[PDB]
Amino acid sequence: VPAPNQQPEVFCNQIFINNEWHDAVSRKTFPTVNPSTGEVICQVAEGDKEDVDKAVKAARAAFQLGSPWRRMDASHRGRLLNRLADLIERDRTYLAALETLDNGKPYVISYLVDLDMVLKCLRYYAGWADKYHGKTIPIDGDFFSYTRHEPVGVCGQIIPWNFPLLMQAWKLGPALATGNVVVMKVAEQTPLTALYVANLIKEAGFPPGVVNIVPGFGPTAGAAIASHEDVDKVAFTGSTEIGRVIQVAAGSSNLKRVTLQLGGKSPNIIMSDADMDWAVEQAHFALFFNQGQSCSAGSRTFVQEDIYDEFVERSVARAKSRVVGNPFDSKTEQGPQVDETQFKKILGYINTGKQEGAKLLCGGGIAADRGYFIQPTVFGDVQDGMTIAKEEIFGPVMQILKFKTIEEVVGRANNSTYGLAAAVFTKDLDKANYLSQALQAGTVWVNCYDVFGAQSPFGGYKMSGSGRELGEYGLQAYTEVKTVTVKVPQKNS
Amino acid sequence: TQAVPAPNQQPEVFCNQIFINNEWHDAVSRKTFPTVNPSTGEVICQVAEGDKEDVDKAVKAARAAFQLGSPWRRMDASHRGRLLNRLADLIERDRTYLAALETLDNGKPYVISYLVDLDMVLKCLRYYAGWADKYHGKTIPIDGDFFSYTRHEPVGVCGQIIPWNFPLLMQAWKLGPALATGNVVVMKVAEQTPLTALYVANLIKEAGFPPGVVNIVPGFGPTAGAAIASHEDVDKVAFTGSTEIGRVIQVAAGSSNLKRVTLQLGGKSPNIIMSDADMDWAVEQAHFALFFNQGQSCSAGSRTFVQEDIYDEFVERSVARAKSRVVGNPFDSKTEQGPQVDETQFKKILGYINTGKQEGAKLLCGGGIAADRGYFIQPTVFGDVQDGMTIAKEEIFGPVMQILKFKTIEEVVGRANNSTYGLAAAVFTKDLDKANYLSQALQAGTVWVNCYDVFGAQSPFGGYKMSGSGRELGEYGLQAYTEVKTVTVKVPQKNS
Amino acid sequence: VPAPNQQPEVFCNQIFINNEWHDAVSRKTFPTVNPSTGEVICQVAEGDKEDVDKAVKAARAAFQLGSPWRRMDASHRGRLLNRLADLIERDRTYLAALETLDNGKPYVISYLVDLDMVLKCLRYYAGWADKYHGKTIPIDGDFFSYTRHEPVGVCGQIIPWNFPLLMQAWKLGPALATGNVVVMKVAEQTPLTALYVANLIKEAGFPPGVVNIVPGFGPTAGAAIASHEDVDKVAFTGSTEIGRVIQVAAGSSNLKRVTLQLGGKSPNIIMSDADMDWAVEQAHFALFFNQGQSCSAGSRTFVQEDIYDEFVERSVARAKSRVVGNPFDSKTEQGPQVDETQFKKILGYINTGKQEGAKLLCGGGIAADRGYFIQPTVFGDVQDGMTIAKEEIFGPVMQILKFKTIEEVVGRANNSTYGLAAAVFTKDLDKANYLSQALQAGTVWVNCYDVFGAQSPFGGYKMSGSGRELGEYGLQAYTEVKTVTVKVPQKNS
Amino acid sequence: VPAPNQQPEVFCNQIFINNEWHDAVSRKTFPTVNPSTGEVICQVAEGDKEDVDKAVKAARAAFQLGSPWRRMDASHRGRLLNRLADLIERDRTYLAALETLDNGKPYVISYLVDLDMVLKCLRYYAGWADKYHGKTIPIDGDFFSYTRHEPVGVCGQIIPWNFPLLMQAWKLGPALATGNVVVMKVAEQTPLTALYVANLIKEAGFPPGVVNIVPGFGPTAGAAIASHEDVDKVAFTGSTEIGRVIQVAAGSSNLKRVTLQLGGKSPNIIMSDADMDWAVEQAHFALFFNQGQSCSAGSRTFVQEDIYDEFVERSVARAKSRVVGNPFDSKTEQGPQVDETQFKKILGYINTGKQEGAKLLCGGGIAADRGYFIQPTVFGDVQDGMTIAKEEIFGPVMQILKFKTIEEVVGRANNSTYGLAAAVFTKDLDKANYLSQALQAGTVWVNCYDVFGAQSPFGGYKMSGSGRELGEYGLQAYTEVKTVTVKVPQKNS
Ligand SMILES: Nc1ncnc2c1ncn2[C@@H]1O[C@H](COP(=O)(O)OP(=O)(O)O)[C@@H](O)[C@H]1O
Ligand code: NA
Ligand code: NA
Repeated sequence: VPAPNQQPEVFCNQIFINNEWHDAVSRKTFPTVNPSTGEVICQVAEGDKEDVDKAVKAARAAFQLGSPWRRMDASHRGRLLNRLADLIERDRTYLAALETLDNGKPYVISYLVDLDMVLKCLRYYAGWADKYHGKTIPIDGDFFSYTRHEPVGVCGQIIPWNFPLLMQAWKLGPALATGNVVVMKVAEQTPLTALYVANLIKEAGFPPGVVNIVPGFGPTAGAAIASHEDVDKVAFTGSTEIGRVIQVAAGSSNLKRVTLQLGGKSPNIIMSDADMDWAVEQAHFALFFNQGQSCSAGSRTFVQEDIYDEFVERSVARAKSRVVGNPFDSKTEQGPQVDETQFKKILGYINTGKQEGAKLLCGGGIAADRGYFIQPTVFGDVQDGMTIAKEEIFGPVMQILKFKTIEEVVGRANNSTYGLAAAVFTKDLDKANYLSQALQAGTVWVNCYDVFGAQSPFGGYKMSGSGRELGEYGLQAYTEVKTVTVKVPQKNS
Repeated sequence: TQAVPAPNQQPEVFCNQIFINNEWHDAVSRKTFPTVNPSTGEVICQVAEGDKEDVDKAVKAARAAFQLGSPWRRMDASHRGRLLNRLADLIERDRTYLAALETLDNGKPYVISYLVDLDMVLKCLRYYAGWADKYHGKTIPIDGDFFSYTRHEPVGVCGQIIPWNFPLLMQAWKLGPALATGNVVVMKVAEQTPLTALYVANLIKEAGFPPGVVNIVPGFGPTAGAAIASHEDVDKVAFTGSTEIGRVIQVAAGSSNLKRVTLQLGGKSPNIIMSDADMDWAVEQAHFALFFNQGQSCSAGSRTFVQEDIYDEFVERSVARAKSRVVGNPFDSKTEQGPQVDETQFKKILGYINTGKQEGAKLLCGGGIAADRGYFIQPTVFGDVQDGMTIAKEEIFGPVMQILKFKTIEEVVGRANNSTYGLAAAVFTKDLDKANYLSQALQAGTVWVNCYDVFGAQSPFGGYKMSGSGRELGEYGLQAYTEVKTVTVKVPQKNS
Repeated sequence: VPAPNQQPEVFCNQIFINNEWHDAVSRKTFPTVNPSTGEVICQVAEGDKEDVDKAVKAARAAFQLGSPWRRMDASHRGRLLNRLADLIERDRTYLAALETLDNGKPYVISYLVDLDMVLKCLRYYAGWADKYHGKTIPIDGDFFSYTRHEPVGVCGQIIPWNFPLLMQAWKLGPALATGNVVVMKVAEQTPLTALYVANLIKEAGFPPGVVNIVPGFGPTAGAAIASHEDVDKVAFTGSTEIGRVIQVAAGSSNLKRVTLQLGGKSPNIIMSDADMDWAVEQAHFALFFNQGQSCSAGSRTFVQEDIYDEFVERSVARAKSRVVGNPFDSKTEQGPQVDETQFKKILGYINTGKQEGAKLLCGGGIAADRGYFIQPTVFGDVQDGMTIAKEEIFGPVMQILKFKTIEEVVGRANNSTYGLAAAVFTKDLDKANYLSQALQAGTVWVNCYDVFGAQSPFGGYKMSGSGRELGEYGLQAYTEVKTVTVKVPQKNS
Repeated sequence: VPAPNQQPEVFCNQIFINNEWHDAVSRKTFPTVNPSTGEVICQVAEGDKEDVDKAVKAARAAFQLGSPWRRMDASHRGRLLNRLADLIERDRTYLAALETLDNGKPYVISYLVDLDMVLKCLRYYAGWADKYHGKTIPIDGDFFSYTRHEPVGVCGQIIPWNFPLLMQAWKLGPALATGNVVVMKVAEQTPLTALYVANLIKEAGFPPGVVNIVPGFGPTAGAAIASHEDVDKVAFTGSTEIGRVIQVAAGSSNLKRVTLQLGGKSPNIIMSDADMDWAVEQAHFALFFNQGQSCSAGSRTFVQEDIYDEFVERSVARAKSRVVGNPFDSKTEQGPQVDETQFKKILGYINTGKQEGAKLLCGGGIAADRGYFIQPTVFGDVQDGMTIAKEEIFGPVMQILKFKTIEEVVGRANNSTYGLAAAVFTKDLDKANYLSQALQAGTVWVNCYDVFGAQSPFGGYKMSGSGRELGEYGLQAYTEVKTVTVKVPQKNS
């Protein structure tokens, strides 16, 4: 990795509409903070309802029949996405540093993981631009019938702060591949990197109005998008509680299409026949990755009783050795949490676990004086009824539960209103096949964890969300299917 | 051959209760409600009035039949196909009976119930039976030493709420894809037309579907229907009906367990007649487009746009056709139009007709009540209709035709698209470029060219805008009943 | 299993054209023999070139634009296929008995396997009739581009004798689903059941000429179809030897489309961690099923050296216990071979096994005084270079080979010009994944064998064939893709 | 359009194997000529069987399990195809001139059409590299069944001289996207541009052996490919004559998989209600494009009797004004024919046309003293039974036929053993729909001609070929489908 600029300059901090930069109508700004220091990085235009209104009008205009964007060859949408990826890669080092500054994650990870996954996401979806065929259909009678795969239209996209660049990419990729237009609301904690990418969107040559980004707060800017009478579809990633607000707001306004990707309490199951070294390291990664701030974190580590003690001992050892510090320091494995709000929410869950009888094995406290750093925390002898075993913590807090039989762990892992991910570690062919089929989760990993690819869909069962992102499936929510049924003189096979 | 067997005009009712675990239950409250014959306005029988407690019992049954290792989960996908095919066979066995009961309860002409509704039900179930073992998931060439793939699982417990305009067909549109994909059902049928759907439940048991796979709770909307939309253990609701209630369905889902929602709502579909259309065909098709099923179709061509050069001719012919349209007893062979489904719709349509006269639309024929018994309305045609008129914007859902004049093709595109509805549209023209341009330009879920109301199980149906979300029929109608699971496995060495 | 009629009466023994029965033009007939007794069942019309020509004309006229078959709704093709299935299920015991009479396979197997698979194949493909969509395609420019999935046309279908009814179903299913017409040439060894199905095809209501069946010999009737100038497509199942003749004939005639399913020498691989009891019975079934007359037979049983001796001893014991006898007797597991030619060929390979030093562990001789019964035969210590280890025997003769490492057995299994099927028995996930990927075989079975379904495609790698049958894939060779590209006033997404 | 180098240098004229240049084993060379002058451009290594043998070994080795190419991420195969197109675009101006130098087509066309389509083809297929999913299949019983989409392996690719670079890209795109390796035989008339791309294939970073190119003659190098025992699949494009030879060699050797794209005699149908101006210009393009050297050329122009005289009148005027000259002169619409052999053959056909009673309306002779230039030639009053209305001329010779009715024109247009393309020009929706359905041709254009897109498949009905290239369909022939069926403890939906 190239040595980072530990204080990268900010070039974009305004509202992005029609390929131009605007202050908020109200002229208001809000500060974004460095989670490693607690210091203000800069101010950013505080978009609200009136700003969203302007973004939607611009998106609506670019989606007009006969416009440059509507008329553009599908294959050229691909060229543009590929160009956007090239421009992102050109500026990879700057963006990786900016991502760490605003979010707190280690710079090595921003560079090698986040930025790499963004490039791969955009390059993958570039390929889909001219391949998502409709159908010609053998209907009865003297008719020829077919479907057009058309864009859904103006798409509001509301994204979180845990993976700012990658969440932006996950949203823009499929939306732009299918010819939609976007009004994006980035997280108030991490607006900067997505604003810079907006400039690259312009540089890549996307028509004005095709992508519009409105930085600002949720109940203001986000709520305005979700309630807007001229937004055709909304895609939301965030908390389960705001997912309700979004869905309610859609039904209360114009019945716009909705998809959601929410939180989880994903079970990581370690059978007695698992490779212990690999299972311990993967279980550590499964929980602690990205400061524990992953919707798919394996926050319920089920370990079979015969290997429980050894697993726990090893897990505690690895958690005590996890390096917490300056995310720009290459030795650092764990940066700070994203903000003070999350910081406190995690301290409350830690205290909760102690009160309700969970066994604190290591960590459990504040790791430093400045910023929002928390010690890697491991709870043992966790029971299903416990709050730390039911609710998403979104911090470096690991729960280890013991089980006995394979049919028991099935019932206990499935006993949840969440269903985002799950994992099984075993060497047995039959146990893996039985578990992968039995687990009620959108993604099941066998002998691995947090393996994402732009090709394989991702999304939740139950209250972890609805619909899928990534892969071919990710195009479905961005398609309005039109049936054209034509009277013909004589139908033949 | 399209000949119809003489109907029993007073078909016996065998089923009038809540169907749960392949058995008939009274409402927990023991309360019942009357279903009425709209031809006379008189009660046919009492039906058990399912409420939230009855829905709870239905959902627990569905959940149990959906347990891993259950007969329905373990059943071969191909066998699900055979059960759907068996159910179709049974419905065909009782076709003459089912058609008559559909007419008794709903009001539509018997010849249509037999030749159209029952036919379409058969074709829909037989279509989706074939999908049972063909809706493949994928193996996916993901990066690295991994083998990744998707399982296409069922969503789970599916709440299904349907209207009264096509009681049997709406039931089939729901059960076909849901059962094909291995789901279980709690269905809430319209209070106006519960009977035929309940008799089909009897055939479901006879065909050998495991107990709890399909549960039907007859009853009212805000009671039974809302209990389903808000239930904490229903995974998915699919609703057909008014846009207004669709909102309620979506809010209830977000307010409860964030269940998956698909909707098929109302419309105000533009039927567009270019000056180069075949006049005779366009006239008869537009008449059918509006007046089909007593005007009680969500996709009715309730804005007939006619190019100015053929406006006068088209209107004269449409009025003549509407005047000759026979209204009467649906079991009578002469009848093209039966009564509206109930008194509420009856007065509601009459209300819209009055507004049409009020706003200056020319009443060209009909406009009133057609008989002093039942809910019959005269076939009504309004001419010189303008975009801002109430009858031009709101769904009437009755035999009331709006005819509007236009000049250019650019004009008619903007006017037809100027609607919060977008369920269907049509274009009548002989020109290749005009048909292609209009079919692409119209913001509607289904666009018909030189025809109208051409539905097929193979072709997807659903709305743009506020006419719904998602699609039914075809391969697409399986997407909402599928839960996709990605399985990603570490392998020793990935090779192409 | 309902009781059989061990002397079914024959209703059809002529040439089937335009739904009517015809004698051969030459009026010649040929005997078909009951392989259990060696007695002549009846005479069958001997179709040749002139008869094939009349069939091709019948088919060609049924395929003309505006004909009942071309105009028929796709869904109705599904109705007709389901009706034929119902008619076959009605006459199930009759056809299962006639299959056993003419072929030799046990009645219990004819009834429970062959006929059940026939019904499931036809009902599966009935579902496909109206679901094999073409595409609408986002081409560059102001154009609308789509594809029509039309039928390929007059299909010549040449089938073998090992699974007379099933092989017929495998051909008719996909061809009729997609609206093609058929000239079918059935094996001279087993013509009766297929000719009876023709009667049911008529009864079901298929239009005249949609299916035409010409019994007769290969070099006469078969070659006539293969070289025919008005046959658009040929599909052949049989020996690799004759596969070449088909492919040469097609190229020398009208360049008709060709798909082939040919022989095999399929490896069945038993790892030391396999379930012994299961692997032994399954290896036995893998080789011995259908009197060893299966293209996918596990004719190379590779066994890991740690379990070799135990596996061999158990296999020998199971082979010695395999009941040979009257196929109508409920206890018979193995009937006679199909005819004298096959009978002599199998004895020849057995002699070859002894001559080359393979260890004859049991069987090896003639098992009855009349008919074509051969003792269940097992060779041990088989080497890759032996003839019985290289060539397809198509009889109750088993080859057991010893191996040491997983990479050794991969190279050894793949060292063949055959590649139709393979199997792996193991409890280990990683081994199972590595082997299924490494093996160059059309179907790889894991902890099972000979598991077919109409849903999953089947066909060979290398010289075991080209193309696939069954599943959605089986529709590909029976479709002719037409692109329609239309100029439009203005292309919009 | 960038000013061309009228005499571009040749850097590559040898055999390409393992990313290295070789002389032929025989050390022999052959001349390639500039068809505009008749002068030799340079000598090219004359590959034969012995050289084909080295290429196959290199390809086979490159395709071995565990090789860099077999292990490479599917998405990365996409990066390589994109990189290859990037390099081709860098060298676009040079390649366009060299294409013109060796082929004779106008430089303006090479640059704007040929090179543009090459870039679009390669980039389209780069998108397919990680998206051509196999299936998970709901088979009966306690089993999990799925398909892997594997490469077919060593693919022999034999191409002609009419679109040298585009034919190469049509073959390489789908082959490399799906993980295959290639032994390509370019036409002796136009080897140079494909040889240069090979240089760029090395530079792009494709592993050695993945693409090997062998220049040389047909009956030597090409036959060696079709007859080779370690070539799994062959794709051929060229004459119907040689297509037969390829198929026979395939069936005679190792039963390699075969797909063909052969000649045509495509009907272009002008209804009386067609836009006269558009139809006249399109019909001119349909025939005369690329010096008449297109397999899909509209060489049967059917004009309705009511507009015949005017259409002919306007077509003669256009033909008479079509600029023949130096392909590097921007005003040139038609360069020379590819070589003296085609030159004489076309002149021969012209002689036949006059002899058989066709009415010569203009052209009919040589257009220059130097090179192989032919006057744009129009025959009127052409009848279906004339040699020039039946046989593929492959030159600037136009056939105009008169018809009365729709039914008549369907019969006459379909009365051909060719079926590659067709077109209908009409303003009427029903006529267009009836005709596009009734026409037995691989591609049907409506109110256009020769509209190709990498997204829409291309291939012939009848003896114009088998299988399809371009689009999703173009991946089918480059995929070997493997079914993996696994026994599971308990199958659930
Ligand atoms: N007998 C043959 N076997 C294999 N390939 C051949 C044979 N003859 C020609 N070819 C090759 O096939 C390609 C197409 O050639 P061909 O069909 O002869 O068209 P043309 O005759 O117009 O050159 C060329 O690359 C040529 O070298
Ligand atoms: Na920040
Ligand atoms: Na026989």
